[PDB]
Amino acid sequence: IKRWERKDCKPNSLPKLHKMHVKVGDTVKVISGGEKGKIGEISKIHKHNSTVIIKDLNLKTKHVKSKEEGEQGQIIKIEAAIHSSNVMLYSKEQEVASRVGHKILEDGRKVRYLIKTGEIVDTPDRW
Amino acid sequence: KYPRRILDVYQILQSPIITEAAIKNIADENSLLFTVDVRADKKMIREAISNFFGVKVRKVNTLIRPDGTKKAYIMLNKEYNASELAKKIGIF
Amino acid sequence: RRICPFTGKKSNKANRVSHSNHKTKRLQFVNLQYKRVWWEAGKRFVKLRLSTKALKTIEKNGLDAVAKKAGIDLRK
Amino acid sequence: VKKEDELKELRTKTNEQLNEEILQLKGELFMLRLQRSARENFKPSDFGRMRKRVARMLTVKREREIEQGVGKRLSRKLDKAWKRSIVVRPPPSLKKLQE
Amino acid sequence: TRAEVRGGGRKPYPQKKTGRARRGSQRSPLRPGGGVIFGPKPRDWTIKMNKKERRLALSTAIASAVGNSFVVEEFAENFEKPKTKDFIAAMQRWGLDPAEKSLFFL
RNA sequence: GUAGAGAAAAUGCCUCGAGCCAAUGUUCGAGUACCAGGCGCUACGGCGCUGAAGUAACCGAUGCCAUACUCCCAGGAAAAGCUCGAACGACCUUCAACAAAAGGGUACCUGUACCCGAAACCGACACAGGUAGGUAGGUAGAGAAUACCUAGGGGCGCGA
RNA sequence: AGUAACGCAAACAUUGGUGAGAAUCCAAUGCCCCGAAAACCUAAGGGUUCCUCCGCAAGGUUCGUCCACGGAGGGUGAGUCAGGGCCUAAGAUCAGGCCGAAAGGCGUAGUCGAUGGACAACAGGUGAAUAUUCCUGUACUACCCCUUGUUGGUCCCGAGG
RNA sequence: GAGUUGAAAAUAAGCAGAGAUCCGGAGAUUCCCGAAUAGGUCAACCUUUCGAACUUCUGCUGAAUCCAUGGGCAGGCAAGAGACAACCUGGCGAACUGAAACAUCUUAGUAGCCAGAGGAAAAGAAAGCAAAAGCGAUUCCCGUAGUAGCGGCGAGCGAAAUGGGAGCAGCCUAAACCGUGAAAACGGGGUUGUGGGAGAGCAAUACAAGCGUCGUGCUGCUAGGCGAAUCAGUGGAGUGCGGAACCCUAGAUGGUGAAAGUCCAGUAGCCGAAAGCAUCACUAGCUUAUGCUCUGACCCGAGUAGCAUGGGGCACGUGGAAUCCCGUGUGAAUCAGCAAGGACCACCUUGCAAGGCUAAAUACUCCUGGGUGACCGAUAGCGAAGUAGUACCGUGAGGGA
Ligand SMILES: [Mg+2]
Ligand SMILES: [Mg+2]
Ligand SMILES: [Mg+2]
Ligand SMILES: [Mg+2]
Ligand SMILES: [Mg+2]
Ligand SMILES: [Mg+2]
Ligand SMILES: [Mg+2]
Ligand SMILES: [Mg+2]
Ligand SMILES: [Mg+2]
Ligand SMILES: [Mg+2]
Ligand SMILES: [Mg+2]
Ligand SMILES: [Mg+2]
Ligand SMILES: [Mg+2]
Ligand SMILES: [Mg+2]
Ligand SMILES: [Mg+2]
Ligand SMILES: [Mg+2]
Ligand SMILES: [Mg+2]
Ligand SMILES: [Mg+2]
Ligand SMILES: [Mg+2]
Ligand SMILES: [Mg+2]
Ligand SMILES: [Mg+2]
Ligand SMILES: [Mg+2]
Ligand SMILES: [Mg+2]
Ligand SMILES: [Mg+2]
Ligand SMILES: [Mg+2]
Ligand SMILES: [Mg+2]
Ligand SMILES: [Mg+2]
Ligand SMILES: [Mg+2]
Ligand SMILES: [Mg+2]
Ligand SMILES: [Mg+2]
Ligand SMILES: [Mg+2]
Ligand SMILES: [Mg+2]
Ligand SMILES: [Mg+2]
Ligand SMILES: [Mg+2]
Ligand SMILES: [Mg+2]
Ligand SMILES: [Mg+2]
Ligand SMILES: [Mg+2]
Ligand SMILES: [Mg+2]
Ligand SMILES: [Mg+2]
Ligand SMILES: [Mg+2]
Ligand SMILES: [Mg+2]
Ligand SMILES: [Mg+2]
Ligand SMILES: [Mg+2]
Ligand SMILES: [Mg+2]
Ligand SMILES: [Mg+2]
Ligand SMILES: [Mg+2]
Ligand SMILES: [Mg+2]
Ligand SMILES: [Mg+2]
Ligand SMILES: [Mg+2]
Ligand SMILES: [Mg+2]
Ligand SMILES: [Mg+2]
Ligand SMILES: [Mg+2]
Ligand SMILES: [Mg+2]
Ligand SMILES: [Mg+2]
Ligand SMILES: [Mg+2]
Ligand SMILES: [Mg+2]
Repeated sequence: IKRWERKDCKPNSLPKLHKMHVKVGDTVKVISGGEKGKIGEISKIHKHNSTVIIKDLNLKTKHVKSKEEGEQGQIIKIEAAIHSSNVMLYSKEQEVASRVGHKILEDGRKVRYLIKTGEIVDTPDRW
Repeated sequence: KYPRRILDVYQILQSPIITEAAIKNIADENSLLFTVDVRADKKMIREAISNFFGVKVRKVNTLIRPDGTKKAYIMLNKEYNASELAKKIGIF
Repeated sequence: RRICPFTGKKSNKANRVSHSNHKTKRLQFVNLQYKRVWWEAGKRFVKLRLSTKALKTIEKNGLDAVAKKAGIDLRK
Repeated sequence: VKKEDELKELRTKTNEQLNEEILQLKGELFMLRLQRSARENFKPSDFGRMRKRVARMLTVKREREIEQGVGKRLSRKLDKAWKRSIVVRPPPSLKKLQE
Repeated sequence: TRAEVRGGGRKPYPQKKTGRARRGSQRSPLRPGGGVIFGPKPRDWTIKMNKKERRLALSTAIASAVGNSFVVEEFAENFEKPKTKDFIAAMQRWGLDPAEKSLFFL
């Protein structure tokens, strides 16, 4: 790792965090990149660099070495991360990706919606 | 009536030592090994073991490591047995 | 110290001027004196140090007025 | 969940119940320090569970003295005198285990 | 400068009995990390120019742009609220291009 | 023991007292402990049994008796512990305090490794150097010189 | 210039073993050196170099399987040894006090301050690295308890030492 | 407002829409050294009767010595101590240098040392400038002006008034007298310069000015939220290219595999504070507070001014040398008076010393937030873009990659 690319830290020894527009499990669509025009659910989030990992997208062959002497290694295919600005939320019942908005409901809970279509994303009790 | 210094009595004993020599010392001398605070004393350690496990202490010997960490040899009376007390803790 | 406790008098910077206008530093000290001064109230002397210019003040205004202006009690 | 109820119970107890309860923890931490050395089955979260539960008690004990009007200089004297008259005892976990 | 740079002051080695070029301070301009000879400082670049020259320079400039200029009527009442879209449409109807530069003096 | 400002001390007076001084030595400590050697085992490390004799004479210290004695001029620390004892003053008290023998019980902090006539300190070096003090064997010898040896440690960090 | 030198003229030698690899590491035998030291303790100082396992990039004036090097883990046990909890010299500080543009200087008791005084332990054994420190045996110092007696003591103060 | 237990992955266990982690306000704890302050000490340790030492404050007790002083005892989160880049004030106070030497002179009241204090400090409410006309506290800038002058008349040093701007604020005491007290002293009274107070006698004295502690709101700061507009192709990646659209009170920035108004965070604009701070407004109610005659009687800050002598500093080097400030020694006057107006006298004008406080304009950056660079881009830029004042050197100060 390169010494200067470490995540910048606040005076309280904690890292400086970014604001995102995604969550774990949300279905999205890649805007640009090598995996352009594909859909998948987000598995993990990396707030310190605004990168996200989607299942079965942006994978690379890793040559795992044989830590044990009794056997040899293998060539595993591991998933990598993508910058969140290169993806967009996606809806299945319309097949149209759009940006994100925010609207208050009658109950008083703030939620986000798709601007073009108009559905709600963060339905309650999903984790 | 006063002690020498004032601090947490429950911090006087951090943890025991687990070495082939320490375990060898339990059976030969009826002793026990314990890492202790730098500000500790033989009196507080003698009073300490008397209260935790309810056993008598024949003698206490101590030393300070080069790293600034104090060690404590604790020889119990022959009436009790350090090996029996060792199994109560979990270490042999 | 060479300070007069009563009047605050002290020495000053002064140069010794030669015929060639050469100037070396010096200090014009104060004419301080150790003396026993009478105090009419308690009817006793007091040991202290003051300048001759301050003696004329006590001789004129009286001791109780001078020492009060300086801000000192005679009883120590 | 263990934040509104934990503090509420302690704010109702008297000082003596709070005092003696701390002595149980300080000795109970010692058993956890033993299990850490023996590599037995111990929960690392118990170190934080108990260490934080002491601070909540000394926190409330201080606040009750603010009501009485105690200063910082005086409170430290009473804290030391309480440690001068301290006496170690076995924890409950040793009594349930010692047989 | 060599006086403002940190360090220096001491003579590193004596003037003679050493087979090397003389030296006065390590923080000299002829060594790295040393002073700067006649380097820049915070300057007041302001100069003076007569008013009638500056006014004449301004008049003759506008008198040259007559072939590429014109006049319009007031339009303050036609904008009841700010809207860049209508403002651009007005320039298109007046014969302008928003891509190029322009100037409204009022 | 006694007199005087006067307990002790000091000074003066009176009186008892042939014995005293201490390195060494005797005995216990001191056991078949330690020990040569022997009997068996082996992964050769030591282990396990066994284990005799354990005295005298001569030489003789720079060490002990020893601030023992003699001589000399340059005339050779202080305080506390310890011991004796009245008054004045202060604190405390019928044991809760002082004092005597035996027995029993209890027992603070730090240093402790390793090098130290040196490769580890001091000399910029794994430098032909400097570094207070203690222990002081055998033959020849006046001798801690010198030569050859013991214990023990070394053959000097490029070689042919 | 692949030149000078590789740090004394106490001296190495063989066999066998280890290993990818040995004049250089280990052992054995023999030879030779120091032996008022080139021996064993120890003060100051250094500050983990000490012990075991692994490794050989760099460091070693060659080599290297080795090392005061590198990595990992472990290691220093005291009522009696040394110092402090007792005393004081040289000397340094100094309550008040005296002096002095300032800082501060002089200075009394007092207090610090071992290079001194005072104060209680030895033998043997155990052994990866410590022991007058741990174990065995036999002693010592201080305090307390116990048993009688005494029943005013403890500091200050005086004197001896 | 959804994932987290630092940098910093991994491991082992937890917390979390019953709202964690995180972000702000007010609080708690805060080991040892260090002003260090229970005593001692070779800083981060020791001994301890367990104590904020000493000075100050509040009490008690009451040496020589009657009152007192000095001690002694106790109380008291108990005022002060120390630290702090530069600027500022005060005290001590250089030399190289320049004069082509050098002593008068200059460098210079600079540097540095010590002490003190604030966000500014200091100065400051005419015993003043001025000149026959007038100004009306202090400070700063322009300008007067490198002028008038000073000067071994050498080097060199260097004003002020008038004028133009920034910024504007004026107040409290001593004394006469009246009461209270043995005195000291307390209260009232009074505070000014074409002279004013006291004193008496008349009046009518003080509502509208300046203050303003309970607290109540206004506006900002200390966490945040809402927030418009794009698709495909270009063979590592498209923000670029070509082509076709859109928003704009938003084309400020940064990031995104490659340069973005329309991908992300955001910006314009709008909304938002329990608690704390600040700027304003309001509010107690005590509050400082308004004028005409009579008097040349009583007061106008004393060892002071002034003089003699020895010096300093004022642009001004003793010069005709005033004005201002000190050591020694002498030593006035009280409005019918005193000082100043560049020796001094006379006349006139101006002003009222010897008591004190006071905001703004001004100077500085170890720092904080925002913004901008014809500033540097690893020999540069802060010495330092990595465990830099580290490694290393030195007994140490200190030097220093
Ligand atoms: Mg020890
Ligand atoms: Mg001069
Ligand atoms: Mg310089
Ligand atoms: Mg210099
Ligand atoms: Mg530079
Ligand atoms: Mg007698
Ligand atoms: Mg040892
Ligand atoms: Mg040793
Ligand atoms: Mg030696
Ligand atoms: Mg040597
Ligand atoms: Mg050398
Ligand atoms: Mg011999
Ligand atoms: Mg010899
Ligand atoms: Mg020989
Ligand atoms: Mg050799
Ligand atoms: Mg060598
Ligand atoms: Mg050699
Ligand atoms: Mg040649
Ligand atoms: Mg040759
Ligand atoms: Mg050579
Ligand atoms: Mg050669
Ligand atoms: Mg020889
Ligand atoms: Mg070794
Ligand atoms: Mg190598
Ligand atoms: Mg080599
Ligand atoms: Mg090593
Ligand atoms: Mg001893
Ligand atoms: Mg003093
Ligand atoms: Mg003295
Ligand atoms: Mg002493
Ligand atoms: Mg000694
Ligand atoms: Mg001792
Ligand atoms: Mg050893
Ligand atoms: Mg202290
Ligand atoms: Mg001190
Ligand atoms: Mg305070
Ligand atoms: Mg201070
Ligand atoms: Mg000069
Ligand atoms: Mg010259
Ligand atoms: Mg010249
Ligand atoms: Mg300040
Ligand atoms: Mg301000
Ligand atoms: Mg200001
Ligand atoms: Mg001021
Ligand atoms: Mg002032
Ligand atoms: Mg009055
Ligand atoms: Mg947007
Ligand atoms: Mg595109
Ligand atoms: Mg905004
Ligand atoms: Mg006046
Ligand atoms: Mg003059
Ligand atoms: Mg005059
Ligand atoms: Mg005139
Ligand atoms: Mg005037
Ligand atoms: Mg640089
Ligand atoms: Mg480059």
